[PDB]
Amino acid sequence: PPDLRPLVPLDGGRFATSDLNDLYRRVINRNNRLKRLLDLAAPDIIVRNEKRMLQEAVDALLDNGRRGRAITGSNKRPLKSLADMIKGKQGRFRQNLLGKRVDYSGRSVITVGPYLRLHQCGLPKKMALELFKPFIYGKLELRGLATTIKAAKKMVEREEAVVWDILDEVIREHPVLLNRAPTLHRLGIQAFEPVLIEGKAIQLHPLVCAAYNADFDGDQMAVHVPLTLEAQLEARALMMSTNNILSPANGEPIIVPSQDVVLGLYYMTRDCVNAKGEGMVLTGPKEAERLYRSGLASLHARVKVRITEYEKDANGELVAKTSLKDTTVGRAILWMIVPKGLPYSIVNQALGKKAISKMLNTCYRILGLKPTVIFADQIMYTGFAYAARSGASVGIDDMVIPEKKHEIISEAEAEVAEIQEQFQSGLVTAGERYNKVIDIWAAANDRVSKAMMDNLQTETVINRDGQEEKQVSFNSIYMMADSGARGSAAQIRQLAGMRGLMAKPDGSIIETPITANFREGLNVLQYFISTHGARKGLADTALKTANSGYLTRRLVDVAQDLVVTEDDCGTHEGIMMTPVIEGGDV
Amino acid sequence: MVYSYTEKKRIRKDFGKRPQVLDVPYLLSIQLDSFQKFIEQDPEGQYGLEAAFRSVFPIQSYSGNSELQYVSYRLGEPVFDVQECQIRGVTYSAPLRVKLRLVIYEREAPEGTVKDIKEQEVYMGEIPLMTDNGTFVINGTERVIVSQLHRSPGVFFDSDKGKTHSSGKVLYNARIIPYRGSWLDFEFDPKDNLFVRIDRRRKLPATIILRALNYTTEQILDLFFEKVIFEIRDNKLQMELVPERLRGETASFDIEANGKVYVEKGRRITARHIRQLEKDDVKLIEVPVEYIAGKVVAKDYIDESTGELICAANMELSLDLLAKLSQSGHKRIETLFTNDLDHGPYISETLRVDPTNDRLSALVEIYRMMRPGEPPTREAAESLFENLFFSEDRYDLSAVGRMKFNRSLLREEIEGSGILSKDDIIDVMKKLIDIRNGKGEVDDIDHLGNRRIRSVGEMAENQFRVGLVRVERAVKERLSLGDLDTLMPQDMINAKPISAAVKEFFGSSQLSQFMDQNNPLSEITHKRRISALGPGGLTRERAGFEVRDVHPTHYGRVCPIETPEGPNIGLINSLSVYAQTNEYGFLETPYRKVTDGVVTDEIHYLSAIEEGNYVIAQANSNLDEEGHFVEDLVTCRSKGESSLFSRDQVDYMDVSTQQVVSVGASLIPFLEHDDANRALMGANMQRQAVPTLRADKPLVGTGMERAVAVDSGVTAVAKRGGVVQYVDASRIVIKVNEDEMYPGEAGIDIYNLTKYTRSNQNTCINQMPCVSLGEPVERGDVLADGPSTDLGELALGQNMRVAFMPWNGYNFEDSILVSERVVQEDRFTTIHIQELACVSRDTKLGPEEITADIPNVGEAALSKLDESGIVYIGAEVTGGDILVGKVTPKGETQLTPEEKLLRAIFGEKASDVKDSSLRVPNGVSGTVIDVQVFTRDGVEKDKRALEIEEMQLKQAKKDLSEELQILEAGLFSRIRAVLVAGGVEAEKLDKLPRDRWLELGLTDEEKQNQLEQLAEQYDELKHEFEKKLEAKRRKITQGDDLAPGVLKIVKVYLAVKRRIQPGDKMAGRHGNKGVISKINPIEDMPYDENGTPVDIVLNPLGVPSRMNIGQILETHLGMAAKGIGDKINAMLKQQQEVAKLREFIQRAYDLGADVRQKVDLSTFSDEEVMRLAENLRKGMPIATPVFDGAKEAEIKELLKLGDLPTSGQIRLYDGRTGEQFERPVTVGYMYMLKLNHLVDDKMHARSTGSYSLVTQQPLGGKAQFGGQRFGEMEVWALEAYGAAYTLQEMLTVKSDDVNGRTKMYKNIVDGNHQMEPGMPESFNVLLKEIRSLGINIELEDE
Amino acid sequence: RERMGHIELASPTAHIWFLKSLPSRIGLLLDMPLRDIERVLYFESYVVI
DNA sequence: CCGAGCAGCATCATTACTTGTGAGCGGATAAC
DNA sequence: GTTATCCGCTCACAATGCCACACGCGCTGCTCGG
Ligand SMILES: [Mg+2]
Repeated sequence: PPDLRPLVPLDGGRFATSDLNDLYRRVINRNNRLKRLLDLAAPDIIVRNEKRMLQEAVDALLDNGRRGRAITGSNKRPLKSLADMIKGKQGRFRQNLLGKRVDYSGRSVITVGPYLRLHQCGLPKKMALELFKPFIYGKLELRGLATTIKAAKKMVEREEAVVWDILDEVIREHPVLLNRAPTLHRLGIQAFEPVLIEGKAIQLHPLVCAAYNADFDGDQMAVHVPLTLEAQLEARALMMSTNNILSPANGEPIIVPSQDVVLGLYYMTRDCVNAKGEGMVLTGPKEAERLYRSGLASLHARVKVRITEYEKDANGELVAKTSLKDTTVGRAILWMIVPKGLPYSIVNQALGKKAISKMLNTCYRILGLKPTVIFADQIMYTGFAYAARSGASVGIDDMVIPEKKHEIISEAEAEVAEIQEQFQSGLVTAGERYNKVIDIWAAANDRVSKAMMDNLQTETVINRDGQEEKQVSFNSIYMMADSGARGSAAQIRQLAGMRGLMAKPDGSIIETPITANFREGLNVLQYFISTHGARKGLADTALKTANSGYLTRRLVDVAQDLVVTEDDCGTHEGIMMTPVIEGGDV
Repeated sequence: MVYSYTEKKRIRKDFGKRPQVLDVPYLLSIQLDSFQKFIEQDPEGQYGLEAAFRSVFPIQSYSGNSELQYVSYRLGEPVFDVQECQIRGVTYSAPLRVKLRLVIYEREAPEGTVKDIKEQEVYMGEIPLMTDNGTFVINGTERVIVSQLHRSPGVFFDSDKGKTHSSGKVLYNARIIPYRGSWLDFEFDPKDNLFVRIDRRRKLPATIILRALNYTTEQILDLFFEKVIFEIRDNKLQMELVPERLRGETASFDIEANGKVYVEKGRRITARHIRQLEKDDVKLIEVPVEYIAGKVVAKDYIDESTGELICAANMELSLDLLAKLSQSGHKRIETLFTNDLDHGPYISETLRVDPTNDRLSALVEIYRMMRPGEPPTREAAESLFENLFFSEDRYDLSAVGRMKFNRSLLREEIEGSGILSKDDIIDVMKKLIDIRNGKGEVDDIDHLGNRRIRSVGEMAENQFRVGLVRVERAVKERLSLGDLDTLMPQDMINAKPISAAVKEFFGSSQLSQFMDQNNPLSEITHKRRISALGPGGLTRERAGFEVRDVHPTHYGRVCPIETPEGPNIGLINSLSVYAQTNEYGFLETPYRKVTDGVVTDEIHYLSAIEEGNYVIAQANSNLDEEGHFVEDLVTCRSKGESSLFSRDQVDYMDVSTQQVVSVGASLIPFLEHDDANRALMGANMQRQAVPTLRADKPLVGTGMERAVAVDSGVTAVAKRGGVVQYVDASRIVIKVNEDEMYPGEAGIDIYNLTKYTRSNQNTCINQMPCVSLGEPVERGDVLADGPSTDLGELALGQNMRVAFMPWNGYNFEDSILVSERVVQEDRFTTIHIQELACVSRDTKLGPEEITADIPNVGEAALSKLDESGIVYIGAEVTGGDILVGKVTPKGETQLTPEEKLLRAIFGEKASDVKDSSLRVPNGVSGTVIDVQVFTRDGVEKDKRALEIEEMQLKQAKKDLSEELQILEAGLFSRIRAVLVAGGVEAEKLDKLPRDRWLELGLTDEEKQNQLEQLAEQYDELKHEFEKKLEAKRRKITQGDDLAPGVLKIVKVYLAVKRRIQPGDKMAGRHGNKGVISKINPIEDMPYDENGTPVDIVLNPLGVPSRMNIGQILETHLGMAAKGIGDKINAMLKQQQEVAKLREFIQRAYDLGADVRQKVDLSTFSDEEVMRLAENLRKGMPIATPVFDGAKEAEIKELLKLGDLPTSGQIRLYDGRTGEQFERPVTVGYMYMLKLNHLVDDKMHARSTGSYSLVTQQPLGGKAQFGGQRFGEMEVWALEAYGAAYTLQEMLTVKSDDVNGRTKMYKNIVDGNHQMEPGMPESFNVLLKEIRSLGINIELEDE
Repeated sequence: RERMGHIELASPTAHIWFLKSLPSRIGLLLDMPLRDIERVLYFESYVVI
């Protein structure tokens, strides 16, 4: 039809001559010419060749691909065949049938705004006003304040505060969908009850941004309002974030406090030996909280507090043991959040990241769902609060270099030195020499790493009413690492201690590793080899992204039909699931 | 001591122990040097226009003895100029005129001409010159062509390790690639058989081409195999012997010589057996006849009287055939050495496979091969072959091609033929056969010595020659057909294809692109950019995971850091700082010529392979102050490696630490404390910075600012030194120093500073004059900072007081929290300038009209307009509003003359109006600041157009008026100081004004004579000024070129002042990107115990993971810098005595351990010291080189100089609680940019609006107010949940099913939520499209 | 948007899809080498019927 | 006469290092 | 010779998603046309 192959003009007599029109022109021209020849006495060879040419033309029209090319003029590129309008990522299938460009909602960049609860999300006033414009007109007409759509447009164009509180009411429960750009797995799209904020950004709860694998490096998110009633109730029932805490891949909790909150708690649930207030007795967590807020005691000093850890002994019951436990005011304060469930023994430790995941998981297992989402919200709130109250900060003198490292190097250095003699005197073969250099360097690397750790993890030396004690370090670094907050020791020892060996482009290992570190500079060559490694990694990611995309597409296609339909097939054939063994441990 | 008249304003304190030897070269060496290579009149023909000419010329006729050759060329002059071309929208053209001669030789006679016409300067095309910023000005915009990087045209050897036939059959193919022509290759069969082949055709049995070169099978084998002669003695089938020959493999029998039994019975000839056999000096062996088993014979055998072959060349030689030939002769027999270790019988086996054996047969074979289905005849195959190679026209290896070829074949002549030859082919074959053997060695394709760069110059002349060969063919045929001698050598050529080719290259090429012109650093790093894509180059899809890697030969040659993260990594590199292109196109790097023990300042520009052969020291290797390494086992690099060596084991030291990183990377402070995997994104972000209102110096800089600023074009560098006669907000007028000006030409020069002007990314560029008045500047100084530049130092972002601590999670992952103060001070509020062009076509109904009147819209929508429709300059427009103002001829087919005649007089202006005005796209506000107008001549002008014309006329007249003032003053001074000589007139030239000095009466011989002289001079001066004024008048008021029927192109400019706000993107200089997350009030922010708040609150947890400790160090140094600053501030708040401040600043500058610079502050005049101080109150800038940074001990010393604690950590007090934090936080002064990813360009929504025509789906793009692409993966994520109704309505009623969506909109406005899913219109589209083929497709009944 | 047109091809002609999409449906249908059907469509040979 | 539209064009050799894989076909290679 | 067997070569067929922004998209000696 003429519609589906439109001839759209330009500012002047310039028309976008779609390839279909041009191919049709060519083929119909050949047809007319050939017919006119057929009536005109038909020289045999000529009609033969013209039939061949017409076959070629109709061929090209059905498919510019086979038998050669029919590239367009002035643009050395083929013409869009009919088949082209079907196949490829541009054909109607993968372009408008399966995934069609929606019309109804929004797009922006995101920020954090952690004041909001887990199910909420930010929303700019401008985007909101633009989206629910139909609901706006509806609420205005039903309120009679504008009984004509024209006046409704005028009012929404003038933003009289009436429109503002009308909008506030109209989205009071109206869920919406936040969507990352590449939606890898089921969580890539989720729902939230929006709230109105200023600016143009999209605030959202932190935990769920860790869910999307959504960093805040400027990553844009799309929004989608579900409009029909069935759809809204659906989005509230299924894809609202508060109903997806267990990742469908693995039943592990997907909402895990990742960073900047785990640090807070870990700092709170720690124990400085002799801090201000050690040795008191506290009449309850609220008591110790009052004590700490008034600055009369540290946030983490050993004390004795009475606590009533509620317990679900039998189903439905709740016993209350008003025991007298020895803890720290940090843990005493944090206890004010657990919802009458978990025993105290889950808060008494250093409370690292894995410990937080454990806490959330046992809370969910024991107390259903709603108390757990409340607990998670409170955990995030208090974590941010006490992190800010902490003031954890990384200064240059924090990452203390293990002083003996130098010596160690020289030793290993001197080591490889005489090994070169072993080769310069031909007493040992070349390959074994290479392996021996590698091995002495690896041993020196492990020794310097253990030196850095032993000088870092327990560097603190303090005194309790007396001589001296050795407690775990309060350094900024290793308060992020040991907490599991951000980056493991495999990066710290790379920072403070020796960076170690690095890889050749092929994968081989250079003889001389990077004796240097990061707190100390690097000689040019050292940075060069580090660049080798880093660029290899980056290229790997840059290709694997597209490769994995194509792979998961083939996957979702080959299994897009399996839907659990029957309830029990009633069979007996099973596979013998066994605890796997690989030659090492299980 | 050597400080410029500008450096004295702010002398940057600098660390860096290493005293640099070679200053940073002109950062735009590539573009300028190469375009000079291309454009200048080269008398050598090695390259440039002359080379392309010598190639294409002399054109010859159909052997009609009428040739057309050249003698030389020349270039016209730009009719417009860079600002003229840049505003009027025309390319910076250059007329090309060539000196040709069409000679015709008499016939039928020997050579000589009886028919000839000389034509010099026939016009052929117009090439765009390179403006002095190393860029080009295509029509309107300013494009730049990046330098390409492609495999050196030549010969090399690939292995293809086991990736075929999967049995360790690595085939060492060898390919030869020319600078032009169809390349060639040889392959090893997976069964060890050679195969000559063309680019991609059927694999031929190799020896074919040897037979094609007129080779006899005898001579064939004589070029790849030995000759184990058999001087048949009286008995025993004698032969020669060298024990290496029989070394080989297992032996078969005792090979006794002279009777002495060396080879024991059996096998396993031992090295000791070989050794004693060599000891005996053996020269013969009795031999059993059966020993000869394979022994393929070389000489073909024929009886002495039968003529027939009796033993054919290269078939076999064995018992039967030997006994057979021994019934005729003989006395000579020779065969071919054979072995699996060496001298494999590949040539012989291929000749076995060889289909043809005759030369002409070989030519017809290759004739069918290259192009099948065609008549194989002798002459046709011969022409095809000897014009496939051996043809200077259709082939040329290269100059550098010949060089690389000869070197890769261990040849001697460094320069030779640019064309193949039989010896070169057989040498390639021989070396290849060796490569199959243990001998030789393959060479990679990533070694920089094999990949040459190729600038804009060579590529431009190549496109020139390519577009030239076609007009060459055309003019040859037109000279053939047409009358030989009836014409002038002026029209047989058609320059339209030449212009088309060159304009298509410079305008629409994969490499050409308008400059990334939003940031001086971005611009620079975009000029010296190396790519591997584009023509001749590989593409990113099939790029291969390998090539992207960095190769140890890159060190110092191409940056390993600066690289666009994304699909094209490694394929888009940036040239190193000190690097340079070779005379061929290779990458040379400067080194220092290490002599016996001295590291002399003598530099050498080493090539790649030259570096490979030598040993290279390390830049960081400290020295004993006399060229001698302090250490003894110094680290070094010899052959793509790293190892220690003795001080006498080295030959070349590095030149300076900086030569490894990019020019952009060079700008990164404390790089050596940072990891690459983050410094990369740091460099990228630095490229994507954005200019601000008042850019300021960065505190912690890398000293590279001077170069990157001045070597760019953004700063109006003073050309010739002098005194600042007159400054202004837009114009500078420099009176030249009395020496550096020509005898005439008072030549007081004028710098016209470009005011707010659009960028290729919609960023304002504004040069404010940084210089005072009356101050004297020397040659090559700064007179106007460009966008985001200060005092001639690259000033990208802002130095912000910043602390590293969490803050209620408002900096949760990496988001950045700021203080309303940073907004109130406008520290980041930037500008954006965007243009809107309303065009006026000429439809067949009639041309357009820009009349102010509009039939339908009211005065409210018209009030912003003038009588001419175009808006007043400065009217604050809002979205949706109408700028112009142009209506259109709407109707047709009325055909009522009785009304047409009415509306011929009453309505010819009011017949078919249709208001196709230009409205500002809804969403963007802004102030109009400028209106450019382009008119089609004939149509006079608009009142706005005429007004702008006269205004620009007056502007340009002002400068000539100034020059007239100064020349008039000089000449009247002359007439006074000369008229005095007599009269006397020494009291009337000064109280009586200039009324008639030219007419004052005195003596004649010289005095009235001098009056006559200066009268004629003054009058001709006025006259030439009038003439050039009229010339500017014409060049300004003349119409412009507008080809496709366009009358009035009205461009309007719009300036928006976009302030910072949540959602924007900010990043330091260490890849620590982030999104501004909250405009926290000034008081709520943390504040130091002296009251001063902290501006930005970053997130510390980002550091350990990202492993970029550098920034942290910088932060410390930052505070230290600022420390000094406030100190001086105190010294300036109260009027402290000068000498005190002088000594203090001096001591501050002498704080480093061993720094390269020793400023004295003596010979600084007092007010110069005060000026310097006033430019330091906001913090002493600190320069640290890239890889010689200030060790933290010096930072501690500096902080100690200030009154700030050494730990770089200060207690705080939350403005909310009022209490303190424990764990003293780290706070300093970090540099912070702002990227052009600000949220205003992203946030947009869509309730309902436009829809595509081909499918009733909504458009896409904020520009089109479109929706979002709910793509495949979103569909899958939905259907993973239940999400049935949601996905349903989203597919049908949200954005399809016109009836359905209209019903939805009409039903929801009535407060009812219900879907009416019909049919996706795109599905109807698919059905109709399939049905466009014979594929019937219906909907089932049920 | 729906009215489809049609063209009277002055001479019959082959549908590329059934003729070249490996395996050639025509070829399999006739037990004929695809090379032959190709060479006879493009007027270069003669098929006897 | 000369500008504006226009009708079917490989416009010679317009070349073109792989990307990785699968399927099929013409022809070498071996059993009956 | 047949008969099928397998193999080298040829040719078709796949290349993450979004976005955003930018740029650009007949011609040319026949045809017509007055
Ligand atoms: Mg991101």
